[PDB]
Amino acid sequence: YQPTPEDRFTFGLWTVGWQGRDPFGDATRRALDPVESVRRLAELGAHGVTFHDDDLIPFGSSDSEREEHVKRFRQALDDTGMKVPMATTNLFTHPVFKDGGFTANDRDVRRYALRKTIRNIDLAVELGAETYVAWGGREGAESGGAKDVRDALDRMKEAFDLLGEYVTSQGYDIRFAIEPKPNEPRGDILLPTVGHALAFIERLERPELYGVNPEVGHEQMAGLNFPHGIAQALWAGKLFHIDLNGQNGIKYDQDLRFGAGDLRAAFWLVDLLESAGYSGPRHFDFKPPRTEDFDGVWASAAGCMRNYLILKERAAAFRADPEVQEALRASRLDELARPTAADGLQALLDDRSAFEEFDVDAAAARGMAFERLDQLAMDHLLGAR
Amino acid sequence: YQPTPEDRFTFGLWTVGWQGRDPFGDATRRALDPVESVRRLAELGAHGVTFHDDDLIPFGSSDSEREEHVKRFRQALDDTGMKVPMATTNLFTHPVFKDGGFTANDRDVRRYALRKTIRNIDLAVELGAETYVAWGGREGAESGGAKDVRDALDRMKEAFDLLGEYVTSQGYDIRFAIEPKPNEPRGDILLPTVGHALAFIERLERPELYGVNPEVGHEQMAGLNFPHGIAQALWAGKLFHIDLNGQNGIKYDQDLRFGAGDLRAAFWLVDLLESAGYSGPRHFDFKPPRTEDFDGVWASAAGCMRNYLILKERAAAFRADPEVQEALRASRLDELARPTAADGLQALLDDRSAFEEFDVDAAAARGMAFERLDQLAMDHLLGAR
Amino acid sequence: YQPTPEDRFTFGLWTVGWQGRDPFGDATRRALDPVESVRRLAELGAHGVTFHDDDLIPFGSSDSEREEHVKRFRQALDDTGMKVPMATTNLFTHPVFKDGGFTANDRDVRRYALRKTIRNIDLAVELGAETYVAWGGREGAESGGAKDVRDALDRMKEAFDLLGEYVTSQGYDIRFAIEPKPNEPRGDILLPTVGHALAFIERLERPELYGVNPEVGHEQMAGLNFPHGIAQALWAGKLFHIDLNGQNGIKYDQDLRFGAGDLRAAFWLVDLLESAGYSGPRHFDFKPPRTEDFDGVWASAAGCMRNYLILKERAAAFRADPEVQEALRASRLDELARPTAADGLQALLDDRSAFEEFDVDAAAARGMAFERLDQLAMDHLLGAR
Amino acid sequence: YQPTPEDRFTFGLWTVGWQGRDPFGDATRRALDPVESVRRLAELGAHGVTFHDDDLIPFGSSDSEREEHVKRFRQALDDTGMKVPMATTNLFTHPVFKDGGFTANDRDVRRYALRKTIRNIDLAVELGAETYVAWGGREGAESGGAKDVRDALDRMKEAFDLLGEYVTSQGYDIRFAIEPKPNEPRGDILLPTVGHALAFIERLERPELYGVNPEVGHEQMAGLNFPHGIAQALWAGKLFHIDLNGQNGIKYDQDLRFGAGDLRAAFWLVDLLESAGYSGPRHFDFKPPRTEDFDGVWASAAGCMRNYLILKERAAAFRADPEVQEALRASRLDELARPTAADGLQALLDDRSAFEEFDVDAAAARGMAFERLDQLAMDHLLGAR
Ligand SMILES: [Mg+2]
Ligand SMILES: [Mg+2]
Ligand SMILES: [Mg+2]
Ligand SMILES: [Mg+2]
Ligand SMILES: [Mg+2]
Ligand SMILES: [Mg+2]
Ligand SMILES: [Mg+2]
Ligand SMILES: [Mg+2]
Repeated sequence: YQPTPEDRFTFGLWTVGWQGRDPFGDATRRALDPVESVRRLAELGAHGVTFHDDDLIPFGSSDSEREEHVKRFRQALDDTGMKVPMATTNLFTHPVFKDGGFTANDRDVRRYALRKTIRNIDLAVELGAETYVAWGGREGAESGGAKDVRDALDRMKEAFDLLGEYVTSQGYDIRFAIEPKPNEPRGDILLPTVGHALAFIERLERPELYGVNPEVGHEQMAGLNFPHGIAQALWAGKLFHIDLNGQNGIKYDQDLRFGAGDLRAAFWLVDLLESAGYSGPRHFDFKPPRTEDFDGVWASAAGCMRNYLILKERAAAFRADPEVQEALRASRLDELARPTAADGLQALLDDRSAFEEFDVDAAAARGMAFERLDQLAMDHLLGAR
Repeated sequence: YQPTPEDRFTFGLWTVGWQGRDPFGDATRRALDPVESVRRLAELGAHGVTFHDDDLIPFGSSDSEREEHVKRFRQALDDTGMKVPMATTNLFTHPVFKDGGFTANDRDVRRYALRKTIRNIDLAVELGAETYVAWGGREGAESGGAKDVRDALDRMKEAFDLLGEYVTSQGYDIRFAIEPKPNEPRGDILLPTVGHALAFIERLERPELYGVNPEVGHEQMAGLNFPHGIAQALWAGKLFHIDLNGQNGIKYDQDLRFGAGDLRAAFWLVDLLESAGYSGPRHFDFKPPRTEDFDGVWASAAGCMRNYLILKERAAAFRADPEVQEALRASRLDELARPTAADGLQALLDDRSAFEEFDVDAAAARGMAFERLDQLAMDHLLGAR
Repeated sequence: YQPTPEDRFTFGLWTVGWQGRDPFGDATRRALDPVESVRRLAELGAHGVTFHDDDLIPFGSSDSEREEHVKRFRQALDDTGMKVPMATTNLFTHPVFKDGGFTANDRDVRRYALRKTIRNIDLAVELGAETYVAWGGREGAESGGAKDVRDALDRMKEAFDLLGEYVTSQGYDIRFAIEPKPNEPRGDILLPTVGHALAFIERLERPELYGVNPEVGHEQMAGLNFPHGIAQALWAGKLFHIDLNGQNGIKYDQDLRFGAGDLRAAFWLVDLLESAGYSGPRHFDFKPPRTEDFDGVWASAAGCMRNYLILKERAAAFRADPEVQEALRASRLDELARPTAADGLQALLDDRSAFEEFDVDAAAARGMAFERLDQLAMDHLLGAR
Repeated sequence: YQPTPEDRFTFGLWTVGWQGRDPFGDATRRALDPVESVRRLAELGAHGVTFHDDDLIPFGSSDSEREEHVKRFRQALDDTGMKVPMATTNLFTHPVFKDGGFTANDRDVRRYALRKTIRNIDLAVELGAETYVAWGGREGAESGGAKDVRDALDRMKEAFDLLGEYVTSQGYDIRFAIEPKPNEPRGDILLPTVGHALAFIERLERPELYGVNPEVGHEQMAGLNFPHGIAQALWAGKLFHIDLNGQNGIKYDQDLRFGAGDLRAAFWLVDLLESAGYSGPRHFDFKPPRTEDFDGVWASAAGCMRNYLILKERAAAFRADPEVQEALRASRLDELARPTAADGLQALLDDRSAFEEFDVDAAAARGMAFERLDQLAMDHLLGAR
């Protein structure tokens, strides 16, 4: 189960680089040089890396210092063959963003948030990124009167419309992906799920430039079914990127390595991504637990990739099993893919077999055979077939 | 705090009519005649009632029996002045719907679900309803292989498109509202939140005919902020109807009377509905607990209305308080309503006060004053002002 | 992975016998004769069955009817070799129990609850049960003023003390197990977790007669770690019985077949039960989904047993792997089992290596190696070793 | 609603002193001198303050530096009349505690945790504290194999037994209180609820020295009813201390000011504490949101006290209302306080009115009148009576 760069596995600098500070504890690991992270991830078989502006260039850097941080980074990419497919903006760490970036109540903060973002879009294009992610982690409230949500959505639309006007006028080939999260670090965060983000995009001036970047753990922080939400994003044609990790239920954002947390949900996610032909990066947004030293960091990163490849094998074996194919027919998944009324409305109204002469008790008695199908799926996952 | 029919309070027949059967227990109350419910609700000050087809006309009724059930019901409305502003379809109780109505795997069940719905749309128009609600309580799954969600969303779109073609061709003045719920009675339900429903509507052939009917308790079953979701529905212009009740956190659907459960969330909800000028029905989808006899049923229904009117008074007093108006300015809610960059993109890029000469430390030091504002809101809610 | 009666797998009559009624739907399956359930479970390889009084003898039965229901049941046990290791009382379905049994506000209901329980204890002993389970599903409240919880705990202690006096005076060899659940069907249920039940038992007059009967899904309805709670019950010497099923997070009680829901939690549960030498019944309290016909009922029951046996194999292979044994030493699980200060308090206070000369930075730098250990556990679960 | 020191309101140094660092953001406020916090809290009407060792004496301090930090602190207490009723140990911030203090896998860390605790017990007694709190925030795991929970509970019992031997041998008048929390910062924390802590205490060598210190938000992080858990702690005689704050459901630990979050739960909590005659400190463990400057810190602290005093007034008015007293009788709260069978077991078995001649249908028809009682409680809370 060895990864190659053809598997398109990517990692954020901030993931293996997390020093282990949490709300109740200081750092347990020293800071990593981005150049060292690129080299070590390349040896594990990764395809590329991602960054926030402030991961790569320390906040407050002069233009000369900025030049040389980028230069060192580019040499490591050239020296390893690593790519940069996605970048994003840090609009959450600095105290100026304590009430938000794009939807801060103070207007001068909102303008500064836009200028900080635009500067990093230029850098992202220079490094070859095709997707630009926005996670509005500070957009929200802890109390009800602090934020008029209709005015805040006006300001959020204004910001994303201006970013779309900028990339159009510059002739850039980059698209935007909005990353939803329901809460943490704000009491409630605006656009809290995949659904809310998809609905918001349809109100932007150029909806074709915007999609979603869902995260496993974030939808599970609201108790939702992550493969179901991904399926709705694919159905809408909006799955531009994806963040993979693990989460144990409704609690703080754990960011466990992928495959930990809800294992069966990870199986059904890989089944869906591979069956639908998703061709974007398989990005890991995770934190090696602060119990670990650096050997444990690289073991945890390797585990992300290994677990994806094991689940891919088991999902492919499940769908290729003739006995599974007949079970799917037994449960009428073939009929679910057929139109309800391709004959049209008038024919449906005139069809007495659809109502007047429909035998409801005979139809109700038909078992769905879902439990036998699910145990076949369980046997394949566990390698008991 | 006495309600009048001008307050537009409405109740479902199935609410005060719930006999008290739950998953572990038999009924504790006898069945109510719909005519008796109309009379008793009118004396409490309600504006109108709502129904599923199967609440009004017992399943399997002949056409003659159907005539006389409707006739009796219409006489009670004439005898009381009660209105019928909303109706909906029961596509969840009968065993034939055990895998769904519009997205059942069996195609013949899907056609029957459509015909059962269309028959009740005709009746709803006859009785004067302006909104037709769809709650797809059986659309979903308990296991991952049972339901291909992309095919299911194709079938859900096909059904709603056909219903829109029917109402257009008949010349009906009625609109549709989709009611989301995250789970129960299925393990996961399709379109689980307000956001997912709003995004789905934008893919229908005639999006102007469809809005949402959110329920307090349903969004709280996913831990979400209900006033925030309502604000996004209002921002999109899609709040066609609303279901009011109470819920104590993430657990089974409690359907407590409105004002029970999360009291502060109810306060901020009433503040939002009244400030935005929502003019639709204030509908209660609740269940009097099965501990109660019939005197307790009517006390619980009266409590729904009383709590709305108390919160309306306290929310209006909060917004009219000069000291609250100055606190809102102190927290810069006025600046949140102002455009970020009405000067346009080029001016923003050329504005050195937005980046090169922006003092981030001076801006970060400004307190938001949110806690004083929230304690003023708490004092108003409790009548300590 | 074929079960034999030596595996001690047991099932409640109410599990495979569930007709499929849920809060929003009527039954989808006909009622099963208890005699037929005993025969079919014996052919699947079960060890025995369990019952509530009202599963076996319909409520309101005459003494003659009661005789003949028991006689038929005993003949099926003799004809199959099936055992009855546990029984319990139905104090939740009948409307008289709408505010509780042992803690109902009405005193005459509490006395009736005790007499109904005592009558079934006699029958349980006659049939050879060694454990008597109490699930107080109606003991609780939906609102704060309805139930003074200190008075309710007085009444709960009084009831269990009287049941202990009865079994002592009769000379019965049976023990009691309290089954906790946090909510549903009451808004909150008294003694909501394993911990609350264990603490309550220590206040009874004869604590040695009482233990717990925890259920997988019930502790997960509060977001808790089920193997952790079982470990505390074993540590206290109070795990008298256990209920196995599956649950997908914090929501209504799903009662999925064992192994569904949180698969990794099921793995760590089987590891713990087998390592600690638990020798009681492996009881399944589950509901075949109402989508299924009777063939699906027996497939779901068979799946319960199969999944336990697969996880048992993988857990045993994990603990027997020499590379896992060295990883456990690398993470210092051996040191966790060693006393902190067998040298005593005075020696600890005099030990300068424990404080004055302890190198905290050298100790803090030691990685725990937990992630490599957990990936070895994941590889064993999936059969990638 | 002005507090006086007779109201026994207390605050931790770490509460108003929180600088605003969260997992995604740097500090927004400068550090407070403990002397300044004592002075400002005294002017607001507080009774006293609490501390962790590391709040008062920076980690790594020399014995001379330690002397002078304590001396300055004692002068501020003398200069204000403020008391110190509780103290506790920081066993969670330093990296050495990344796998726990008392249950760390490394034995040398466990010994150091005990010595760090004992040193602060001496200081607490010197300052007059009557309660010593233990919050084992790092005791737990993120993965299943990292922690054998039975060995960990052995080590936890060993630590608390040694602390009890120390205070006994020194002749100290101080008692211990264990503070439970279900998760955060570990994936699962040992002793996760009030119930688990109460059960654990009964296994210690000297159970009379140990009680619980429950926190509002912590029990709500598991979806539990906080007044119910407090009632069980009072029933067991173990409520030695209490932590008051607010929490909005199941998510990260918010530590909102008291009265925010679940307002009705706060009302029923104050009703219970005042009715049972709880005479310990009313301690606030809260964090002023990082949106606030120092004026907002003191406004948030003042709000904690104000909300307690408003709820106390409304709860007292509720219990003193003659119409509420008759509603309580209507719902048979008087009968719940009466013994079920003071006549004893034999009389109960011989009482035909308890079973053979009990009219179950007449009893089942009696309404409980809980909804009218709860609306009277709602009217009193809102000041609509
Ligand atoms: Mg995350
Ligand atoms: Mg992410
Ligand atoms: Mg509901
Ligand atoms: Mg509803
Ligand atoms: Mg259950
Ligand atoms: Mg059970
Ligand atoms: Mg807390
Ligand atoms: Mg605390």
